[PDB]
Amino acid sequence: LSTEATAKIVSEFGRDANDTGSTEVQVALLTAQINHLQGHFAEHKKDHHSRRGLLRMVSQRRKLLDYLKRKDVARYTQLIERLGLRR
Amino acid sequence: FCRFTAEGVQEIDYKDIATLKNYITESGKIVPSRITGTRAKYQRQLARAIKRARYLSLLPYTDRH
Amino acid sequence: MRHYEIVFMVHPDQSEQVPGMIERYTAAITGAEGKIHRLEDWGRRQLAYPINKLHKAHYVLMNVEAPQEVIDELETTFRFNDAVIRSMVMRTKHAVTEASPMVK
Amino acid sequence: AVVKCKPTSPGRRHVVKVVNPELHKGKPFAPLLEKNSKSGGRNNNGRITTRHIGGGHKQAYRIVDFKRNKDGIPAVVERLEYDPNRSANIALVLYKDGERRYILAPKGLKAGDQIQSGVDAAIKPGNTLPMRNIPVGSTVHNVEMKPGKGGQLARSAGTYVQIVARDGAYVTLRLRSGEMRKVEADCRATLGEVGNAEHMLRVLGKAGAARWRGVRPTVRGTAMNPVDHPHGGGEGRNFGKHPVTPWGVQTKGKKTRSNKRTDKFIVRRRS
Amino acid sequence: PVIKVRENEPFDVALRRFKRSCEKAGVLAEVRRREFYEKPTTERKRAKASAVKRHAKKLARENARRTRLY
Amino acid sequence: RKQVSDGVAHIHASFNNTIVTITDRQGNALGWATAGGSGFRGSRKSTPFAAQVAAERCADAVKEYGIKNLEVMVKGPGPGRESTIRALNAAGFRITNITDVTPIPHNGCRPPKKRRV
RNA sequence: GCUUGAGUCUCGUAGAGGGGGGUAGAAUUCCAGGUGUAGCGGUGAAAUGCGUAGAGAUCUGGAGGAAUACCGGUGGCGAAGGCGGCCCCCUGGACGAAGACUGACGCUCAGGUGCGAAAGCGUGGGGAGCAAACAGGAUUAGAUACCCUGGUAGUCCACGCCGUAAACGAUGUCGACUUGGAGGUUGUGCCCUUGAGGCGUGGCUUCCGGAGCUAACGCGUUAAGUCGACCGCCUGGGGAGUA
RNA sequence: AGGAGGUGAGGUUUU
Ligand SMILES: [Mg+2]
Ligand SMILES: [Mg+2]
Ligand SMILES: [Mg+2]
Ligand SMILES: [Mg+2]
Ligand SMILES: [Mg+2]
Ligand SMILES: [Mg+2]
Ligand SMILES: [Mg+2]
Ligand SMILES: [Mg+2]
Ligand SMILES: [Mg+2]
Ligand SMILES: [Mg+2]
Ligand SMILES: [Mg+2]
Ligand SMILES: [Mg+2]
Ligand SMILES: [Mg+2]
Ligand SMILES: [Mg+2]
Ligand SMILES: [Mg+2]
Ligand SMILES: [Mg+2]
Ligand SMILES: [Mg+2]
Ligand SMILES: [Mg+2]
Ligand SMILES: [Mg+2]
Ligand SMILES: [Mg+2]
Ligand SMILES: [Mg+2]
Ligand SMILES: [Mg+2]
Ligand SMILES: [Mg+2]
Ligand SMILES: [Mg+2]
Ligand SMILES: [Mg+2]
Ligand SMILES: [Mg+2]
Ligand SMILES: [Mg+2]
Ligand SMILES: [Mg+2]
Ligand SMILES: [Mg+2]
Repeated sequence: LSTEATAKIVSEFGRDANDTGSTEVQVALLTAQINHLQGHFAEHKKDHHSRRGLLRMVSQRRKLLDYLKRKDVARYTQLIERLGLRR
Repeated sequence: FCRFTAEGVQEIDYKDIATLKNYITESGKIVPSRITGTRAKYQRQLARAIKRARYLSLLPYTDRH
Repeated sequence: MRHYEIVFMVHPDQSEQVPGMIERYTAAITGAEGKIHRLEDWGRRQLAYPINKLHKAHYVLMNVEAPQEVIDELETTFRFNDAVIRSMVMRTKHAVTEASPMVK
Repeated sequence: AVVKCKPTSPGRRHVVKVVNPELHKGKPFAPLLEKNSKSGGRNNNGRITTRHIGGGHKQAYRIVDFKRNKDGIPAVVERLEYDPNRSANIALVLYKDGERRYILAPKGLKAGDQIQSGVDAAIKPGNTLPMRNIPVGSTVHNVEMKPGKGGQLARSAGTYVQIVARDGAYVTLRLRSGEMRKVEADCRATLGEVGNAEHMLRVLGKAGAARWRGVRPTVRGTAMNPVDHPHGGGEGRNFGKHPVTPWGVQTKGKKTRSNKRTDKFIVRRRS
Repeated sequence: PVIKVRENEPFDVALRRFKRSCEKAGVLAEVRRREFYEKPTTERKRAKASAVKRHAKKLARENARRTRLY
Repeated sequence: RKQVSDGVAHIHASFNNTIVTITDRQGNALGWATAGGSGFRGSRKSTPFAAQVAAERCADAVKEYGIKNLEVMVKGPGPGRESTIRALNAAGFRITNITDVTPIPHNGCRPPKKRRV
């Protein structure tokens, strides 16, 4: 992912624009990467070697979302509403 | 008995024919690293540059043509 | 931007238009807001193996800071042009302006 | 685009359709439309000359520019349409001045693309220019045997012709049948393949889809009588003779070409 | 392996130089390899067997010098 | 009957035969000889002696062309690789160049399978 | 509540990692020709076969397919299967020195899902070489084989299906600890680098061996040693991984 | 002592 894009996401989701390790920041980065690779996997359908990384990112995002939902539901709902997710 | 390590170079350029002709033989092949004492990290770059030079006709493939 | 290096050969009979080719290419690059860091014409030199039944060709080397689209456009132009024998483009990590070890 | 139908009734189990959603679901261009009446294989004397032809569905002849003589003027494609008179589809093309024409639709063409004819045009699919400027190894269609006459070669749904060599004023081609031929280098040729390359995957599933196009049933010679066909006769099934067309000429492997003014142009027969 | 004789150069010397150049280039080995088809299965097994035999023989030669036999 | 001085000797050797061809520099062959045709047949044509006999016969056949300086182009892993050149040198020819033109492909085509004798 | 597990970011490294698109050469085959004649090829020895209709040999031009000689190395990458000419685009993963942040977010996994050598199937192409099936010639008491002469499907491409291998390290995944020696590869921190040098710190990997374990062979800091969590599997050989 | 090139009845059963 682009360094400028990562910096923009960190500034948008974090507090001091330097934590860059919060659950919301990680989920946003994973979602952005998945959405960017959506167009890559819509053409190269025989790229399972890179699709495994996408699946790993999906699993990591799901685990982070479950942890956020278990810890603070208020932040989880706001994050999913902002990112357009459904669960 | 390596030479690029002593020279402290970072990359290899295919345009250095004066030194590519030393690492290639008369038949046009690339000698193994065990004869010249070359390190593998620079040998891979040497082979990659020699192939590009052969593509660009700076160096030949064999002595037939 | 992204650093590229382009080395292309041209027929000896068409060695009077190498400056025109260079001018057109650099005009396109400047219109695309690219940068040129090195430009050399090696001359009508001998080849290692014959290509299309000839033994001499004139080489041109150019290091560019051109974007992606114009590089592909120049590749298509080289492919369409019959005067140029072949061309090689390589994505370089850093632009270099040191003189070629064969310009001497 | 290739979709199999459901076996809801006998007659759709083996039916496969080629559905293209990019076509024009409307009416064609009336100024380019004209009348085309069916005959049925009968010439001016009223006797059948080509069998298995008769009936079908009423059609209209969409005129199409096979010459592409509008040199220099660029143009824009508007929409794709279905032509019952040929396997391929048609593209409506509007020039800058305002003239509208019908052209054959290449593979890589969509509504909104730009085409340009003439020698000065660039190398992109749909463009037309003489082969003297076309490079070697390219695939073309609407090849013309004589300059200015009009495209005649590779006008089908998915055919193309490769340009193998160009010596002097002649250009060597490789046709869709594998045959080589010499064509005058001044003959224009549209670039790229043709659109409906998936037209050969379509099947009919019933005799109705074949008779809708004007193909009458075919009767084999063995089922006929010796008067009607040489294969007629026999208490049961008998074919004790070499296969022969109804007019005495053998068909299995016998050559039927007797042209001598085109052997100079022909270089290698198809195999 | 273009071998060109020189002025007043004998024939046996030129023939021996040509043979040595051919042996160094290694064309007989290549043509003998290409006479048949070696499966990747066989090539890997042969390479590993040769490497382990070389390593074992060098180790034995090095370690057999510490004991006498006379 | 034409007179040419600078000649070429192409040698095509194998594990079963050896062919010698005397030609010009442009490729137009002048004469040829083979061990199988030079009396020896079967297992006797694989010996280098048969190759040198064939070379001598080829030299005697091309002597009418009047060739003085000769180059050699060898191709094929055969025992006659040296015997043919020795015979050519002993036949009074002048060996001005020796070259090997053995074709070794760059893993182009699959070779035939291995023999299970 | 905490950072020691895990994870994120800044800076770089190597890599036949994956997909798509192009390009270059060697070589085999074929075609059109030039020189030139009696053999070529093959086998243990022969023969079938190819050849005076000019073969095979040598030169030029062209056509098309597949794979990329050396480098290439118990070398590298990937979860496995598996990946090798060169160039471009997209993309995954690992590691290394400094830093910044969440504060167990951690491990395993029945069912389930995905990938998955080669062979095989369908659709549409292509088909240079090799080659099952097949034909002929040999050996043999017989040879439906081993050898030779030809050669189809296949091998290749695009989309799907099958989901099988001695798919092996015959060793399930993750974690903590326990004497070592030779190297290889890939980074980094210092010391007059004072020329390829010396010391230390990480990752992966090859070999030999100590205690220990094992029926033995052998494993042996990358365990088959010392322990925890989870899953899968076996309970005599045949029948049978069959009905 | 290190590296490279090959290399064996062509087949011939049972007890
Ligand atoms: Mg009207
Ligand atoms: Mg009519
Ligand atoms: Mg009919
Ligand atoms: Mg019709
Ligand atoms: Mg019919
Ligand atoms: Mg009647
Ligand atoms: Mg009759
Ligand atoms: Mg009756
Ligand atoms: Mg009957
Ligand atoms: Mg009968
Ligand atoms: Mg053989
Ligand atoms: Mg790769
Ligand atoms: Mg990367
Ligand atoms: Mg399961
Ligand atoms: Mg397969
Ligand atoms: Mg198939
Ligand atoms: Mg066979
Ligand atoms: Mg038989
Ligand atoms: Mg199994
Ligand atoms: Mg293994
Ligand atoms: Mg198992
Ligand atoms: Mg797991
Ligand atoms: Mg462990
Ligand atoms: Mg690994
Ligand atoms: Mg051990
Ligand atoms: Mg045990
Ligand atoms: Mg039991
Ligand atoms: Mg079963
Ligand atoms: Mg018995």
